[PDB]
Amino acid sequence: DNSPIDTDKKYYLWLREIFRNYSFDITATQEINTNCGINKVVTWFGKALNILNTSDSFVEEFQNLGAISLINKKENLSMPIIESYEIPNDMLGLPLNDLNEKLFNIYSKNTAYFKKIYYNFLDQWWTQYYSQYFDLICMAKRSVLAQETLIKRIIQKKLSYLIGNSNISSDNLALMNLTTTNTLRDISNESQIAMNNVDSFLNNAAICVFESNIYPKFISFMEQCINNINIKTKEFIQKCTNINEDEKLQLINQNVFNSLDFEFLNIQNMKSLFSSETALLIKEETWPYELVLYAFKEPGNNVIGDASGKNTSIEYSKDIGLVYGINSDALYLNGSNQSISFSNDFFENGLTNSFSIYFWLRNLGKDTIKSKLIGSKEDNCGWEIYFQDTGLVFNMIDSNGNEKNIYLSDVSNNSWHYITISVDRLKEQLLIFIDDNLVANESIKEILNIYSSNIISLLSENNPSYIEGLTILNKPTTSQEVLSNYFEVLNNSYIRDS
Amino acid sequence: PDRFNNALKHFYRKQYYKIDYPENYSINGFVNGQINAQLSLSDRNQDIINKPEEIINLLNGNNVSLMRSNIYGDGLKSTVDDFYSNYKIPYNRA
Amino acid sequence: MPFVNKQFNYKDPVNGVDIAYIKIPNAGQMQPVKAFKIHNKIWVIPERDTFTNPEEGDLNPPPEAKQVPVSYYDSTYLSTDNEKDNYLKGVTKLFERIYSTDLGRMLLTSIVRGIPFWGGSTIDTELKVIDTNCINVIQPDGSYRSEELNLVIIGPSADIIQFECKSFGHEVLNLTRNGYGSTQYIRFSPDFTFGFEESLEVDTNPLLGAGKFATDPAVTLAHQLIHAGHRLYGIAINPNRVFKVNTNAYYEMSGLEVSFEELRTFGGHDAKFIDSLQENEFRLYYYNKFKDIASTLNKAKSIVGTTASLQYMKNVFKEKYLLSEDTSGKFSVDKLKFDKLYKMLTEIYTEDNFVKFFKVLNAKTFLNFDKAVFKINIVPKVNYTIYDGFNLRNTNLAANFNGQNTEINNMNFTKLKNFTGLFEFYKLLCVRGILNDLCIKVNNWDLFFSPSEDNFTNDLNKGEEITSDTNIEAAEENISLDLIQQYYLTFNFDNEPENISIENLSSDIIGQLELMPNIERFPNGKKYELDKYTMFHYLRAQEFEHGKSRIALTNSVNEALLNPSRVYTFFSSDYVKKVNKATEAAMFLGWVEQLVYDFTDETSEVSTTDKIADITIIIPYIGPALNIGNMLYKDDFVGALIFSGAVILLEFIPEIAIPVLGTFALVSYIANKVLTVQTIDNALSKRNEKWDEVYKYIVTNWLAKVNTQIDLIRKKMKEALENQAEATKAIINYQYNQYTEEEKNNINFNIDDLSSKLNESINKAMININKFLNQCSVSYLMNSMIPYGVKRLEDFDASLKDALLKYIYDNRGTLIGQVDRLKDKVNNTLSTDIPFQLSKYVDNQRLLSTFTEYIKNIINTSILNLRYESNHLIDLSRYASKINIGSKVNFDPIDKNQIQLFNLESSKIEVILKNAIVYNSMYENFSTSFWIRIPKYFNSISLNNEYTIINCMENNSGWKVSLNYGEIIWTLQDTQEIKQRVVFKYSQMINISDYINRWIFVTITNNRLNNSKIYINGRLIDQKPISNLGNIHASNNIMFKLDGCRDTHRYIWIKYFNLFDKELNEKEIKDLYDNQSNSGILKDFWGDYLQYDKPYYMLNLYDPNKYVDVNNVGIRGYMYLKGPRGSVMTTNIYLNSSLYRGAKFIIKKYASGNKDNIVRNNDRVYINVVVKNKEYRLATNASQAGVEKILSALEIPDVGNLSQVVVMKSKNDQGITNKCKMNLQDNNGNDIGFIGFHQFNNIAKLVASNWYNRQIERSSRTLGCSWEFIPVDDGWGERP
Amino acid sequence: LLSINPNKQYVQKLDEVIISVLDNMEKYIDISEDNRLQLIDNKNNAKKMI
Ligand SMILES: [Ca+2]
Ligand SMILES: [Zn+2]
Repeated sequence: DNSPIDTDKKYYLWLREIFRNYSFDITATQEINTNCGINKVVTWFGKALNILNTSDSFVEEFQNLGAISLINKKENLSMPIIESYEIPNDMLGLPLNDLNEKLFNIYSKNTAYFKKIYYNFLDQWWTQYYSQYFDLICMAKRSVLAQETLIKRIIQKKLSYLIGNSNISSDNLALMNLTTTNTLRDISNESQIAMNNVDSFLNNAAICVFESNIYPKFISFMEQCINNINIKTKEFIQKCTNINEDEKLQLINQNVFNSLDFEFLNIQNMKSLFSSETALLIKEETWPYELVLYAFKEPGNNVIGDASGKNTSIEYSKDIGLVYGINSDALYLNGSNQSISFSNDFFENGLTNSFSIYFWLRNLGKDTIKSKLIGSKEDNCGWEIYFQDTGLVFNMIDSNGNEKNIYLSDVSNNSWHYITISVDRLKEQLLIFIDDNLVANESIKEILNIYSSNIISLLSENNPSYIEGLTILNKPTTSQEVLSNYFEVLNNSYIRDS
Repeated sequence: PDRFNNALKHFYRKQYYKIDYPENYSINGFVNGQINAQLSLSDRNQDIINKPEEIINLLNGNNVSLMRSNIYGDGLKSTVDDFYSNYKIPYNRA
Repeated sequence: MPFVNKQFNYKDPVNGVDIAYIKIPNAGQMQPVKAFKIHNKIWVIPERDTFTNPEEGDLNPPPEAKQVPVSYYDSTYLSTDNEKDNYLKGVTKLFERIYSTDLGRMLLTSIVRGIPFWGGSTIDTELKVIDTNCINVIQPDGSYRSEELNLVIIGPSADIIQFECKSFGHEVLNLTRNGYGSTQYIRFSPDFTFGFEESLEVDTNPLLGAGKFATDPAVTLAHQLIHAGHRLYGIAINPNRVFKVNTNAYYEMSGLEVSFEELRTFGGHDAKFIDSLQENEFRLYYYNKFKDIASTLNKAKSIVGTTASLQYMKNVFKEKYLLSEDTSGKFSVDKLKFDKLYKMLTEIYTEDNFVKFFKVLNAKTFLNFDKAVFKINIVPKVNYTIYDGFNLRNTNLAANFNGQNTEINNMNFTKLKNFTGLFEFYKLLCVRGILNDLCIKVNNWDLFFSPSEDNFTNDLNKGEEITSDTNIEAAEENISLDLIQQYYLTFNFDNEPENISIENLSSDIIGQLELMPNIERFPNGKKYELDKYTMFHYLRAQEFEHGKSRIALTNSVNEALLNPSRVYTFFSSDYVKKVNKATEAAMFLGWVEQLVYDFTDETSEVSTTDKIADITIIIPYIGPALNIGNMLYKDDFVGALIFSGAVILLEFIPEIAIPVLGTFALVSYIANKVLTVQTIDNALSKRNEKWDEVYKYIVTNWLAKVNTQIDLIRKKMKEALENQAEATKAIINYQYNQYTEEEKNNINFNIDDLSSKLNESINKAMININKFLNQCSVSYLMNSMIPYGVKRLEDFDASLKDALLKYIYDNRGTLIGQVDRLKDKVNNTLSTDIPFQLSKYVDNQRLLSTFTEYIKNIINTSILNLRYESNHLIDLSRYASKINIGSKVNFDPIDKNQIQLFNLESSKIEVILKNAIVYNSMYENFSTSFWIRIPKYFNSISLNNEYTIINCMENNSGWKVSLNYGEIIWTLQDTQEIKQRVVFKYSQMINISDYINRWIFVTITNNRLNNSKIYINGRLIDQKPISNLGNIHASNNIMFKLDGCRDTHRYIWIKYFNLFDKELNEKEIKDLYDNQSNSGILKDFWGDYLQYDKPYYMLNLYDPNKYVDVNNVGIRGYMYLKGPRGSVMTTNIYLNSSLYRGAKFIIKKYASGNKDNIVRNNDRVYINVVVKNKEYRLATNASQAGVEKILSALEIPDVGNLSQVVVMKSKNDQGITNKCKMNLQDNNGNDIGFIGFHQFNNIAKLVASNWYNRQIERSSRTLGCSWEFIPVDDGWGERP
Repeated sequence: LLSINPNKQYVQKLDEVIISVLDNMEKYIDISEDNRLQLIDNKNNAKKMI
């Protein structure tokens, strides 16, 4: 019922809420207790595919009925045809030592045979059962794409319309267009999280079906099998002519099978099936690192680079020096002519993306005067960290002029400090940590579009300093992660001075 | 693709993208890798032949058709017939 | 070094010195009592105090009950010479317990030198003692001697548990508030204590006992000694300064009396109830009092009524008040010295801090009211000791404060009858015709503390004048154990004031006690008419009276309140239907199991929300449990919280009143540049303070008005949870008693075991509830309170900016050349915000302390923690079980926690478990973890032979760990011989094993309602259902030994064995796995510490089938990866890739700063290469073209300037954890890169390449720079 | 801080160390019988601390 969208500000407020809500809907999961453990369930799965959808809740109905309730063909198993068990009639009169070591051979053949049977059951599981969960995975993934498409079309129509007829300034439209593009990427990244969710959920389910449904049929088949074998082997040993009664009892005992001889279930192996080279490559290509700064000294050369595996380009003064920091070589910026710059399309930010910045910094603190250290700014938007007074200032400003300007006290003591900054658009929360403490926790609901350049510039004007382990992430950081980063890096076996 | 990668026709409807050498693709592979490569959709996507393995007809109580949906086969040959029932797991290893 | 150096016995005859009949000051005639001087200036009179105040001399209960929550009256108590002898000994023991702590040692010394000032003189040239500060000590010869004293401990008055400081007054002077001080009489008893409820510690102590806990009497005495300390130094806060509360509303207390003095004494959060403005007022008040005492001393020219010298006396008081004395002898008070002293007396000596020292359970706030009274005896050491109090070291009593749990420790605590009646003081809350009125009485101390707004005063709206001089108050740092240590190490323990000869006072010493203000008894049974069921109703509806009838749970609050047999539950209707059903005997146990599961399930429920900032989790059942907010579904509660924030939890919305802040006015200095610039800087400094002041203020209003509401809600949720357990138990117990003797006989049903299980479930639930409620309270601070402060602060910054700029411009003449730089300073400073950091204003919120609690939680769940320390293998758990070590047990000399058990009767280890921890239960969950290394099975005799290694079986019931060919096995057995086994299988026909002869991490967890689970290297392997198992009763001991193994040469390695009292989850198991892997030391292939001077065969993790070889020795030759490895076998037993094929590496010390032959992470080393049994040096010439530097093996003398030094790195690996890295460096410190390999033609040559150093850590699983070092080991043993 | 090893530059966890002071000559740290630390003349007597 609202008045139509006219300002660019109104478009942003709209687009952001469109994005947050989409994220909340699509990434929804609930952890449940199952036969085989705790599984992280995709909440919308039933409403998407019409599966266990006749309830008012798919989640509780799935907790009730179990993993096998999601697929249409429940009993596909075929007990395999075996090779029946006969002990040769030529061993009936053998002497102990030879009888003994010949049954040892039969023992191994048997336990190997058990393993074969299990394999056969695993193959049937894959072919008959997993095939159906993979169908569910694909359809669920298609559902996510279908939904994503609906969203993007909704966004595209609104943008297309404002551009079509509205008084919004030409170059404001321009920014809107660039910014929306970044938001559409943010929406794919969110879609991707959801498609990973359905993969874990459904893979776990399929594995639970093997433990709960297939495996026990195997165990049934195997105790019938070793019960038989046990019989034939006892009957055989009694019929042995050339050994005595004390020998028979020790022999029957040596050769008897029990359930443990065939309990092959290894749940970690079940899980490791789905870790392929591809699954790994995808992890490394899609992880949160947008920048990971490394540095080291080659003979006659200082090396600086980015390990994120992203598109980051690095440009830096030729004479920048390196010095051992906390865990590695640190960059020395003299404050006068030296600068370094990192280029990634992600760095421009936008309306809807989240990110974290962290690094170690030691500043030989002199002046109180406000000076650029590091930031990304264009057309007076984006973020900057300044040296000021004895501390830092974190500045954040949007295209409408709304600002965060936050003083972090006492950071230039000429001691190393671990700076962590976290920007979370889903929770609308800014978090700033110094070392192991949380120095600022703020709402950023009032900050809208921070689109900046694709370049982050490390200047360190007027304040010679050391910078180490600079990192940019496309996700927010929690307090547990900060503590873990901080302390893990800190014990490398080195003792430190004040 | 790591799962049933010879059956994908059933699990997936493919949408094709043009690859130009060497602007999209060179001796190092896709420019900007397999994820972020910028490839144009092929105008051929609309020419793709669609022949469903089966069609799911969803009617209402009055026996009239609400929707007709397509399921596609994997392309592979079938049966015939059941392998697991008639396969004997070898006891002797040679 | 004891405080009381004589051990008195009450029947000891009077000596006239430390044992005498004495007269204390009194209004009229007083009958002499027998007293004991336990220390200089400190006496004990073991008598019920009817003498102090002849007015109240009768020990009977009063006509009208006192308005306290707990009281006890026995007139005969302490009428016997035996009870007197026990009082004396108990009090003495408590003094000793206090003294044995750093904090207590100071306090006791402070009290002794705290001699009451000599203010008796009406002529200021003379110094005289004040009479009521003395006693008369009657000698054997009938004469009395007058003697001055600081402290007397006397027995309680009619109310046995009411303890207080009493002292005598002066016609005019207030001796407790004027800094003079007065002799302190404390009514105390060591023969009773209070019970209380505690839900908070479950975070760190998940096993915390059920029901009431007992206050450690040492805390109680210390509390009074602190008051005494204030009163002796004349700094006590006026008793008419009280924290007023709002009593008018139906949910508010009818009344509560608590004083600023008490708040000050409690410490912790209670003391933060007093705002800065007032805390300042006091400090200044007593500082001036101190200054007055200085001027009284300065004008005193002679002494009277003693043989001691004015010199000595003036010095006594110089040392009491910390006076500064100039060259002339004049006294003054240094604000610095005083601040330090007043701080120690009021912020260091606090109940809160004593608790930190005693390590006992204690109420965190006075708002956690004593619920009960208990008879105790602390004199016997088997009961209570000086060091441990009730929680006795090396026993069950040392864990989870069990020593103070009244039910677990029940022999030490006897429940008396609270003289304060049932609903003695209450309010009456009535819902209206939801059929006529249903009214319930609510205990006064079950209602809400709502502080009056006139409690928080601030000057925030008062402006200031900034000045060239104006200067900055310091940070005012929080109190911490290390600050206390600062005071401690600077404290002077040498000089106690002498006990001087003083002129004899009159036979009777005339005086009366200081008058206490008369307090209005608050109103009783106020009635309230309400339209809606309240929280108090919802909670009351959860209660029942015991009886023979069967109760049923209902989801209708109305029903429950109307019928004695109906108890309200917030559990699902499914739970209701199930718990109510009449259950056949044959299904009874399975029924109970289901109920216990459902209970645990519903109370453990946690919904996570990703929508909002400060609240991560929500416990949804709080809504229907307390009727929080309103409406129906718990989905409404989750919804309303997400939407409206934490405010929906509050009973009342607190007023936070923050005014327009007082602006700054700057004094101008004409033509003075330096002064003008200082004034500008000062205004900016004071601005930073304005921010800190406003933040302190809000934090203070939040602790009092909000965090107290949440603390109540929390206490009530535990009450709710306990009620639900009682109800469910009562219904189950009714069902059992319906059975025939024969039916019962076939059902082993232990209600105490079931109770124990439900109490653990309630604890898990409270852990979550606690976290949820903490986040809620804090969220309300961050979001609903702080922002009002930040708005007032930004408006202040704006005004100051305008003022400061105006000041700069008006002064542009003086300030010329500096005008621009000053504008910038002002505009830049005042355009920032100073962020609120909660960790700055309160103790519990630091980030690290969250991780700290998690570590505590796992350590406090360890009932056996078996480590090698000093020279012995012992139990590091608080139970301190005994360990018996066989003669043939072998300990690895390099790491002595590595234990080798051979197959011999003598090679064994036996743990004798304390009874409290021997497992006997149907329902109790438990876990075990340990590392083991199992030699390859070489011989067919090992086939189908299962042998035990860790045994906890007793008469075929218990658990055990056993091994077999390629198996690790866990067995569970109940007393009916029903068993469950769960196994980890590993093959010996494998190229290279993650397991065979390698250290493995084993974890087994047992959930009696569900499953038995086995983990390997942190990962879940197999699980089996155990819920069909009945009672399991395990062994009184644990036997580590090889039992039944037919391989005579067999043995095992084992280390780091633990037993836990819960079911470990996936997270805890992984963290355990990681923590114990010792990531700071490099490992060899087998899992042992990597070592110097030990030859190793090499393996590259990228291509395990390859081994290292040397083409040619020398600089023109190279090393490469060769293959295939070939195989080793014994038919039917093992088939493996040969591990001993290759060239051997030896790691030599280069930079090593000690001699222990262990290779630590980041050690700088040389690597030697063994080729045809000769040693060479691993080196390269890094000058060769290309980034991959080809490694060579060189003559050790010929290495010259080549790159040799190698930096050793230790990395984490999955299912191995053996990853080793080597970073090669030249002699200038430069990096030549990690050692790895590269293809040259078809040869794979060992290379140092900086391409590795450009890579992130774990990339794929396939590195090329990750290595394994394989030493020859008896457990593998092929032919080299 | 001094190390038994001339080549050792940086101090690490578990290193063995000799503490020295410059007053007039170089004085090295020893432990007395009262467990009170004192500066002495002779590097040989110096106690090696972890
Ligand atoms: Ca009732
Ligand atoms: Zn008190």
